Amino acid sequence: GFLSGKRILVTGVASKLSIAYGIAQAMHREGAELAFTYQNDKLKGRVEEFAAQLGSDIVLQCDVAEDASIDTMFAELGKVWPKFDGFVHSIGFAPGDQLDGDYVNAVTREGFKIAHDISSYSFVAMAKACRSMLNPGSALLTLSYLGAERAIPNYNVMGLAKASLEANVRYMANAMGPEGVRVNAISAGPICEAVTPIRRTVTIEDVGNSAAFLCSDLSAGISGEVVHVDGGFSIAAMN
Amino acid sequence: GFLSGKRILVTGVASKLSIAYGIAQAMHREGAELAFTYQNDKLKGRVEEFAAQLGSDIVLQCDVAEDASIDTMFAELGKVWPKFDGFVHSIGFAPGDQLDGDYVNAVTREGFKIAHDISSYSFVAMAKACRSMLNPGSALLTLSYLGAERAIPNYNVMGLAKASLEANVRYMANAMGPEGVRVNAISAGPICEAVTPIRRTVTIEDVGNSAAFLCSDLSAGISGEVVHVDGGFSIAAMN
Amino acid sequence: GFLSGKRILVTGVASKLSIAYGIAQAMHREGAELAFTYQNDKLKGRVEEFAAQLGSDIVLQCDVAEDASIDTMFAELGKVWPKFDGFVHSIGFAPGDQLDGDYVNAVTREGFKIAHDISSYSFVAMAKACRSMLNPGSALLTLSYLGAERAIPNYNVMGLAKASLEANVRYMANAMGPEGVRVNAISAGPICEAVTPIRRTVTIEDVGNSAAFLCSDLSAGISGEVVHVDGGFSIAAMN
Amino acid sequence: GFLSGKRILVTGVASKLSIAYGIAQAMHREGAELAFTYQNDKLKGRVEEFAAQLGSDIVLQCDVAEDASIDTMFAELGKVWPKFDGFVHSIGFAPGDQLDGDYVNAVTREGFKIAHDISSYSFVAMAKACRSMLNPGSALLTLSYLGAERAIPNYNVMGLAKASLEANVRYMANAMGPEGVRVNAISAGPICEAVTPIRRTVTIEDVGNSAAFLCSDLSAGISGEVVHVDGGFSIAAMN
Ligand SMILES: NC(=O)C1=CN([C@@H]2O[C@H](COP(=O)(O)OP(=O)(O)OC[C@H]3O[C@@H](n4cnc5c(N)ncnc54)[C@H](O)[C@@H]3O)[C@@H](O)[C@H]2O)C=CC1
Ligand SMILES: NC(=O)C1=CN([C@@H]2O[C@H](COP(=O)(O)OP(=O)(O)OC[C@H]3O[C@@H](n4cnc5c(N)ncnc54)[C@H](O)[C@@H]3O)[C@@H](O)[C@H]2O)C=CC1
Ligand SMILES: NC(=O)C1=CN([C@@H]2O[C@H](COP(=O)(O)OP(=O)(O)OC[C@H]3O[C@@H](n4cnc5c(N)ncnc54)[C@H](O)[C@@H]3O)[C@@H](O)[C@H]2O)C=CC1
Ligand SMILES: NC(=O)C1=CN([C@@H]2O[C@H](COP(=O)(O)OP(=O)(O)OC[C@H]3O[C@@H](n4cnc5c(N)ncnc54)[C@H](O)[C@@H]3O)[C@@H](O)[C@H]2O)C=CC1
Ligand SMILES: CCCCCCc1cc(=O)c(Oc2ccccc2C)cn1C
Ligand SMILES: CCCCCCc1cc(=O)c(Oc2ccccc2C)cn1C
Ligand SMILES: CCCCCCc1cc(=O)c(Oc2ccccc2C)cn1C
Ligand SMILES: CCCCCCc1cc(=O)c(Oc2ccccc2C)cn1C
Repeated sequence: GFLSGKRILVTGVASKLSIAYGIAQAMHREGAELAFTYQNDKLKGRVEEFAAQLGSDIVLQCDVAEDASIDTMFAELGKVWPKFDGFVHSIGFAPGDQLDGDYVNAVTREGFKIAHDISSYSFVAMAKACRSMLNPGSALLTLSYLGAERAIPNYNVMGLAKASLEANVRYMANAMGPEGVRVNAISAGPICEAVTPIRRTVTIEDVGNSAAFLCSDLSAGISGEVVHVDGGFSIAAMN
Repeated sequence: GFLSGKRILVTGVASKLSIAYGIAQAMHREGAELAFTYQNDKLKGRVEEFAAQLGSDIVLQCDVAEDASIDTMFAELGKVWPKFDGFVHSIGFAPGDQLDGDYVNAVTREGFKIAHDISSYSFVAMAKACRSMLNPGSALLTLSYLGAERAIPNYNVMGLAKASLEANVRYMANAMGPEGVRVNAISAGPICEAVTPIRRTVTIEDVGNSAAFLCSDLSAGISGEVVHVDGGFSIAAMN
Repeated sequence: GFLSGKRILVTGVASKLSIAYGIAQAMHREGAELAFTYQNDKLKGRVEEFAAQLGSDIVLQCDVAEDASIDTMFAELGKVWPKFDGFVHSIGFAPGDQLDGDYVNAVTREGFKIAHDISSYSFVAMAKACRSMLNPGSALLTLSYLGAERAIPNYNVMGLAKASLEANVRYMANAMGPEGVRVNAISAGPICEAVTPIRRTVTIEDVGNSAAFLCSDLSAGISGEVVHVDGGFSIAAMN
Repeated sequence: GFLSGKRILVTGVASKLSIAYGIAQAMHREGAELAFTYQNDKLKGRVEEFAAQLGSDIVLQCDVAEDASIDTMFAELGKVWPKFDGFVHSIGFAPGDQLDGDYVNAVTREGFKIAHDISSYSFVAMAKACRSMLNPGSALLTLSYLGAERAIPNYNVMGLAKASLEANVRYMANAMGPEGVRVNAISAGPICEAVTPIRRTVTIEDVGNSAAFLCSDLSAGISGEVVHVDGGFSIAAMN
């Protein structure tokens, strides 16, 4: 398939419902060899069994809050994949008290800090830590949401963190392009269907197929882009 | 390949250099059955020989200046493809005097009219004329340029026509989405490489592979989008 | 006030409810000297009355469909205002059949042509005809709408004409900036409330006050810009 | 003039070259009553002098790194201004090592944290601390830069902090609009010329005059907006 001969690392698999799960299935179907990370002890077993279902046995701990954890993870990866062809960053977090009610009342310096650290900074923390490992032709991908560009109730400081993330995508695409790395995002629709042009919510399958494309040599002409995979929702008003 | 079982009509093939040529080759490689149009008597033979190289013998006249020509073309197409799965609109024109020097001095009411008529209106003229022929799952694609969103010297009234075209993409995606049709554009880089993140100009191959994706079921979650296939050029400043 | 010393031509005053009326009041309040145009002979008496209220006796017929009508009006205006400091373009039209129902069903070649010609081309047609009459520090302003940027039901081909208009603002700003002319648009909110951040619809006073600003030397740093005067409607989602 | 009756707090006046100085002059000229903050004790004497020139005796220490410093300053401001009509946030910082060389090489977790905290979070930290002191009709303003929207060499992690800042403008406008507060940004040009439409770099006077407008009731229709006061630089390409 169109990912044959690519080696891609997939973060963010927590359940069958995760966007990363959908991506990993589409990529496996298209011929990629996959590696997986897991945040913590709680998730390890689930990520192991998914990885085995998709023919992989590279399953490594990584908590992106910690530089040491990211560096250890990539050193472990290096033992099986001394070089590889990019990674999927499918990692977001804000403390729960951030995501309820009026934005100005809910946001705090600490909730802002963590939101941006885990949802935006970690994408470039990963890229720094594996830069010398990426083959020419490599592609990095992260996941954003319309909250980066619109004020959405309750999404609150997560929209600011997604705006920072989308800027990260541009700054990374520019920094890494000369070494043959591309960096993009998918702004996914929520996983309001009567006002979506395609008249349905997007699935992790739709997102997974767009992700596979954006990490493959098919998308060689695309870098620094935030592609809306939301069924046209963001381009409509008042349906 | 990922277009197997799709029937796609390709406009705009004038030479081996055309973007439509690149698209048609990528689509053929991915398994599509193709049909081609040609503007006029001058181009017919070239388009015939390309179509035969790619295993097609559906080659039909269409001048998008004329409603009758578009309607005749689709009636002819209907004899071999009573239904089909969308089309590639790769058609642009402005009179040559429009594209030289200061924009305000060069533009005229007539040059504006023709620019917008041929570069923007014809995309929806086609969609009107074949609406009842499109299978669910169909996808229409047109080609735009950064001139739609930036003032570029000499591109002049063609930037206004491309802005109209990109709006057309949104309005069409919204109108046709409920019948299972998607409508997108690729904003292609020029066919300034030191300030492009990927450090090279895009080719008709890059554009062709993005086009094949956007007309396939892989891109089911994408509609109303203008995807930049320009190597990240539009997202950079001052390199 | 902040338009003292400035001579501005105001098009498109058709009634007390016109946006151009709110604009003309705001500019007169800030001490601009004003002239007015009117489209045809049914509006003549009433624009004369509006102009007199604003201490102006300069009221000239102009149909922006015709190059000869624009040249004549500017030739007349030159008899009183050999030079002047810009104009407000508050002119929009599409045929009524364009603006109701499914976009792809309603739009026609002729309706697209007339919508783009009157609502977009006319702005640059006016610039062309008065370019040599403009002082250093002049400012041109037109009015646009969110339908340039999103698919809105019924607005249909106006949203394309508006997108062409906003690109016209950029190309015009770029062309004329070197000789000391700025060019901007207001994207005005409809003249609903519960999802607009300011929780009220904008008024012609709101718009007029922004228009006065954009035509005055207070906005000397702003050119080629589309300013949204819509109470924040466009930057909100899902309220 | 058009800020008569308004009480506005101005942060970030550090020298006569500061953007906040150009803003404070423009607002004082238009009859606003002003208060000022300063970051630490080296700036104190000189902000006192600038304030006196502008007929103000209200000059309060505030380090926006600390929640306690913001609360104290607003508690002090309340002794003279139990209510007031908004503030200008003209505060930006990243550590010096963040702003030179390859973005992915320079950025660190701590430099990202400090850049977002001081240049983005502080704008909403101030809003939080004075929300109950604001009159109906109040207006908040911050300063951003094109690096929010494009990858600019060296600006590096500031471009992420700025993108977060502009999203903060939208979320804040959306949250506070219902209680009668507007929130906007200026995206200012660098304070080069040959590709800017107006063919000159913008000045703190240009910026100040736009800031005065955005804080006055003349801009009652504008909220959650990023206004580009960069002479049209951002809307041009390839001059
Ligand atoms: N669910 C949706 O509707 C949409 C989600 N997104 C984004 O898609 C991405 C994935 O989301 P989902 O798959 O929906 O939810 P999820 O909860 O299934 O995935 C989130 C993942 O982030 C991981 N994570 C959190 N903090 C981490 C840390 N410190 N170190 C390592 N991993 C960490 C979790 O372990 C989990 O695997 C996120 O960036 C989210 O913002 C974007 C658009 C819409
Ligand atoms: N060449 C480039 O750098 C870029 C081109 N584009 C766009 O890509 C599209 C294709 O361009 P190219 O392949 O470069 O040039 P081309 O000249 O090879 O293709 C233009 C095609 O338009 C056709 N055409 C013109 N008027 C027509 C009419 N009345 N009826 C039917 N067909 C008509 C011509 O026959 C020709 O096949 C155009 O929309 C162009 O604006 C977009 C970005 C960059
Ligand atoms: N009303 C609204 O909610 C919004 C209106 N707009 C735009 O504001 C502008 C003014 O609109 P309105 O003040 O609402 O309505 P209006 O009907 O008062 O003004 C339209 C004006 O255009 C003139 N016009 C039309 N064809 C003309 C021609 N051939 N030659 C010369 N003048 C011609 C009419 O005589 C009239 O003065 C238009 O461009 C419109 O698209 C923008 C955003 C929202
Ligand atoms: N200079 C330029 O070309 C442009 C500047 N900007 C933005 O305009 C704003 C003002 O910048 P400038 O006037 O050029 O330089 P500046 O150096 O005069 O002003 C920066 C101000 O931020 C203050 N500040 C920094 N950390 C602070 C803290 N912890 N607490 C309180 N105050 C703190 C400094 O004391 C100073 O008053 C910044 O947000 C900057 O990013 C935007 C576009 C272009
Ligand atoms: C219908 C209106 C609101 C739409 C929200 C869509 C959406 C966006 C996301 O980023 C997301 O992920 C997170 C969000 C916060 C914290 C952690 C994560 C992983 C989940 N969801 C569901
Ligand atoms: C390097 C600065 C300028 C970049 C221009 C790129 C570019 C854009 C196009 O739309 C294009 O097509 C046309 C343009 C006008 C008329 C007819 C057609 C088919 C060709 N080219 C080459
Ligand atoms: C759902 C649709 C909401 C649109 C409301 C805003 C709106 C936008 C406009 O450009 C407008 O002007 C015209 C429009 C068409 C033809 C002629 C003119 C003068 C009026 N109105 C009301
Ligand atoms: C190629 C780079 C061009 C950038 C020039 C415009 C520019 C943008 C800014 O935000 C700025 O302010 C700061 C920037 C960093 C840290 C602290 C401050 C206060 C200064 N300058 C000059």
